[PDB]
Amino acid sequence: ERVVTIPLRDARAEPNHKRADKAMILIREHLAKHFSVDEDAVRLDPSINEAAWARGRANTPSKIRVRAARFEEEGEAIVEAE
Amino acid sequence: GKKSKATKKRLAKLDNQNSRVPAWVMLKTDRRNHKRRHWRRNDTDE
Amino acid sequence: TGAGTPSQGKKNTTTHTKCRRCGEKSYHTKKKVCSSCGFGKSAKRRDYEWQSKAGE
Amino acid sequence: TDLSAQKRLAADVLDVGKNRVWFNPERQGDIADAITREDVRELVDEGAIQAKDKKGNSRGRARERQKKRAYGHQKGAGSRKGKAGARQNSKEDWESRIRAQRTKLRELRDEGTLSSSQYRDLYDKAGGGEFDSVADLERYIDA
Amino acid sequence: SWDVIKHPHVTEKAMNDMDFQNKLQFAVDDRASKGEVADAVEEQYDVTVEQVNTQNTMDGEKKAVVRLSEDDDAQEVASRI
RNA sequence: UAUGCCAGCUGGUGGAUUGCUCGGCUCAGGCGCUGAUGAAGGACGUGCCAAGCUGCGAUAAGCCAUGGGGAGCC
RNA sequence: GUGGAAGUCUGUUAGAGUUGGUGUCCUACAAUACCCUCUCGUGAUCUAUGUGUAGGGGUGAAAGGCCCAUCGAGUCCGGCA
RNA sequence: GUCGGGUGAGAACCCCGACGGCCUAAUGGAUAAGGGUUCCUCAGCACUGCUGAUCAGCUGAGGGUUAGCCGGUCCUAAGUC
RNA sequence: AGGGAAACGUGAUUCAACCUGGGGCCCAUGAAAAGACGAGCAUAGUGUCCGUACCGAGAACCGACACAGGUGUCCAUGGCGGCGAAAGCCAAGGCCUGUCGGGAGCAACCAACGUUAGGGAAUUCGGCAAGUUAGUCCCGUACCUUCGGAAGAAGGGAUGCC
RNA sequence: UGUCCCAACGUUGGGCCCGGUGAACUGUACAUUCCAGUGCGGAGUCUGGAGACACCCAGGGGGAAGCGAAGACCCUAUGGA
Ligand SMILES: [Cl-]
Ligand SMILES: [Cl-]
Ligand SMILES: [Mg+2]
Ligand SMILES: [Mg+2]
Ligand SMILES: [Mg+2]
Ligand SMILES: [Mg+2]
Ligand SMILES: [Mg+2]
Ligand SMILES: [Mg+2]
Ligand SMILES: [Mg+2]
Ligand SMILES: [Mg+2]
Ligand SMILES: [Mg+2]
Ligand SMILES: [Mg+2]
Ligand SMILES: [Mg+2]
Ligand SMILES: [Mg+2]
Ligand code: NA
Ligand code: NA
Ligand code: NA
Ligand code: NA
Ligand code: NA
Ligand code: NA
Ligand code: NA
Ligand code: NA
Ligand code: NA
Ligand code: NA
Ligand code: NA
Ligand code: NA
Ligand SMILES: [Sr+2]
Ligand SMILES: [Sr+2]
Ligand SMILES: [Sr+2]
Ligand SMILES: [Sr+2]
Ligand SMILES: [Sr+2]
Ligand SMILES: [Sr+2]
Ligand SMILES: [Sr+2]
Ligand SMILES: [Sr+2]
Ligand SMILES: [Sr+2]
Ligand SMILES: [Sr+2]
Ligand SMILES: [Sr+2]
Ligand SMILES: [Sr+2]
Ligand SMILES: [Sr+2]
Ligand SMILES: [Sr+2]
Ligand SMILES: [Sr+2]
Ligand SMILES: [Sr+2]
Ligand SMILES: [Sr+2]
Ligand SMILES: [Sr+2]
Ligand SMILES: [Sr+2]
Ligand SMILES: [Sr+2]
Ligand SMILES: [Sr+2]
Ligand SMILES: [Sr+2]
Ligand SMILES: [Sr+2]
Ligand SMILES: [Sr+2]
Ligand SMILES: [Sr+2]
Ligand SMILES: [Sr+2]
Ligand SMILES: [Sr+2]
Ligand SMILES: [Sr+2]
Ligand SMILES: [Sr+2]
Repeated sequence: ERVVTIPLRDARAEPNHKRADKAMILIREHLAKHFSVDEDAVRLDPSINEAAWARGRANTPSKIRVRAARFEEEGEAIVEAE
Repeated sequence: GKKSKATKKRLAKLDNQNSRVPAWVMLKTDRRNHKRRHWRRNDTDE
Repeated sequence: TGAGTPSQGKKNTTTHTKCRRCGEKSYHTKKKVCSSCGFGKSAKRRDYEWQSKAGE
Repeated sequence: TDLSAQKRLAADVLDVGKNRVWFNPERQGDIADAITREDVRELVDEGAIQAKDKKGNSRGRARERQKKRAYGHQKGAGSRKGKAGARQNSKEDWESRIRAQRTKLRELRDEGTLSSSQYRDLYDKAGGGEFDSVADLERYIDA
Repeated sequence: SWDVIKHPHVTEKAMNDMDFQNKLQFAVDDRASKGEVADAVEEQYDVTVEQVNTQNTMDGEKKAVVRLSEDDDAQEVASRI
């Protein structure tokens, strides 16, 4: 378990009206990588969803501090806002 | 629309004819309802 | 307005209906005349020699 | 589990739009067994099924504007969109004025201040649009 | 000569009408009137008919909803057939 | 030696071919009117389960009589 | 000043229509469609249903227009191989 | 649309919640014509569905339309027999 | 009575519906019939027959289709806005089915579209396309004219908030 | 005033790669062509040379006198209207 700061500047690569969506993806990929786990095993707590969609589908925050934990036999992660 | 009593009887009959060939008729004849109609795909008379 | 597809949408009038006399859906409910058997027009049944080849 | 039918019954029993009925997430199983309307009312009392509140537009910002305007503000040239006669109907305004002038003249007469003949002269002049307002009429009466 | 009563119409909705409203439901000849349905029912089960509502069904038949008097008991009537 | 060409082998696909015929086509002989005593035709019903065909008509794949027939039938 | 006329004006009110883009489409969403622009919008107005006029005949403020995707003579079958 | 969750052998698109959105003469409510059971329930996914499908206007089986006072029914219109 | 968890209001303005009047127009004159009223009251009995589901449309209708087309009526008084049944935003209500998704800062090229220095129609058959102007108030307004008009001519100024 | 000088950068949807779904047009045969010539005088296929290792992706369309339609022009028919 640790606190990490995820940069979401790469969402700008996707069309503007769909940034929120790409954000939620970048977040899952970042945790999967930095916690050495499969993306399928990463669980994003709704708190994170709401943070990214706060300004609608086109206005994503440039970064987001997220608190994630790693455990269990198969290896999974649980993440949330902070 | 407004259906008369007679129109209604005919519509009902058509609905009944729209059933399947009973399973036993299958065994007995040892192996289709050629008149199977659909309300949308088809058009009834009148 | 085209005579084709767009003009087909206006068609919701009932004309030809099941005929009391012959059972065909040819009784014109506006004319009250069957185009198939002649009901409403003649006591005799509608018939014509041109409904078949001349020598048959 | 599929609760769309239950949503329809709930909207009816709660007398609200389907979009406002709320089903407790932790009780999908019980709501799913709800077959009858009675089963629905039962769950309603249990609070497992509730009706979200409907909104009403706030009129606060409108009320402030109404005040400023009733006080004569926020109606400068830059705030008008309609033609003058559209902002105030002229025939309608004349009806207001002429009636007020005739009521005035009618009161002065029964009161004794005006003789039926002085009243006539003024009444006919009012009808000819001689006075801009009641005050204008009074000012004239005072010679 | 066609008969008035064809057979009891037995369905969930029919039973409710029987347990809760003292009503019996019948499939009847569609040429029969409400009055002819009342008479026939009284003569067949020796009961007193109070009201009869009819409906020409999408099965090509006529359904009748016969309410008996408080003197009779639908549940018990239908239960003897 | 990949992509691939030609012929064949095993297996498909397809339904030709051969064989078969409850259907046709044509000829010949016999026969020949029905209906208000409501015909022909149609509609809707009618079966334990019954959608189609056939039959039948609220007595609804059937009722009665006489003769035939026969240990099966629905 | 009053009054409120008008085959009157503005108007994507409803509603009717369609100047240009020679835009989009052109094995289409569509055998006549889509978008913007554009015209009419109290009248010779628009519109629903009912009803009448039938083929060398209708109907036509006339374009040989229209009479069920068909018209300088409809459609079907027959004449007919 | 997205995040969680539900059901299921199987879930991007079947259901719940949250967050995010779309429609305001309509993408809402009642209806005429026309359609004809498409309505409701249960069980299903070979068929139909611009992908998938546990879903459905699809398949199987049942069920559903209750009137003295709402229509028809009555009257007559252009006009028809 | 009913309904509501509860309270279970009182006044006012503007007033669709509905009611009732006044005026004007016609080389145009705006149905008929059944029926009803006229013509009281009690109690009782009778009131049969047919329709009744559902869709009513970017999937239930017509268009071969779950077709961006076509298809009548009433909801024309929900809030802000403003002249407004206009735009834009928002309720009630409906929907995420104008139903395939995943991925590449996602190249060329195409469809829609934003911004372009200086020049300013040189482009082109042609200013085609795009743009310029714009609402409201004040000032002011030519030729011509059938005296109606031309006219919003043109041109000039103003516009928020407190 | 990006119509133009003279084009640039950006936005959204496609285009490209991946999963699933999955047509049509067209097809005498052969076919890697190019330059000349020849030929019914407008040849990928004949002749002479030149060039040419096979396969695949993307592209804009030079050629196949490309595909689509038994030329709507013209003439001819002891044709039609
Ligand atoms: Cl009705
Ligand atoms: Cl008055
Ligand atoms: Mg059924
Ligand atoms: Mg289900
Ligand atoms: Mg005036
Ligand atoms: Mg009834
Ligand atoms: Mg008409
Ligand atoms: Mg669709
Ligand atoms: Mg520039
Ligand atoms: Mg030039
Ligand atoms: Mg222009
Ligand atoms: Mg030719
Ligand atoms: Mg010629
Ligand atoms: Mg000639
Ligand atoms: Na149909
Ligand atoms: Na029955
Ligand atoms: Na004979
Ligand atoms: Na059968
Ligand atoms: Na005057
Ligand atoms: Na145009
Ligand atoms: Na002719
Ligand atoms: Na308003
Ligand atoms: Na889908
Ligand atoms: Na430009
Ligand atoms: Na080419
Ligand atoms: Na000709
Ligand atoms: Sr259809
Ligand atoms: Sr026209
Ligand atoms: Sr159209
Ligand atoms: Sr019509
Ligand atoms: Sr006749
Ligand atoms: Sr004859
Ligand atoms: Sr049934
Ligand atoms: Sr006008
Ligand atoms: Sr106008
Ligand atoms: Sr043009
Ligand atoms: Sr344009
Ligand atoms: Sr075209
Ligand atoms: Sr007006
Ligand atoms: Sr035509
Ligand atoms: Sr012929
Ligand atoms: Sr399967
Ligand atoms: Sr349904
Ligand atoms: Sr008033
Ligand atoms: Sr209803
Ligand atoms: Sr509706
Ligand atoms: Sr539509
Ligand atoms: Sr809402
Ligand atoms: Sr789908
Ligand atoms: Sr800028
Ligand atoms: Sr020029
Ligand atoms: Sr020039
Ligand atoms: Sr100015
Ligand atoms: Sr050679
Ligand atoms: Sr290409």
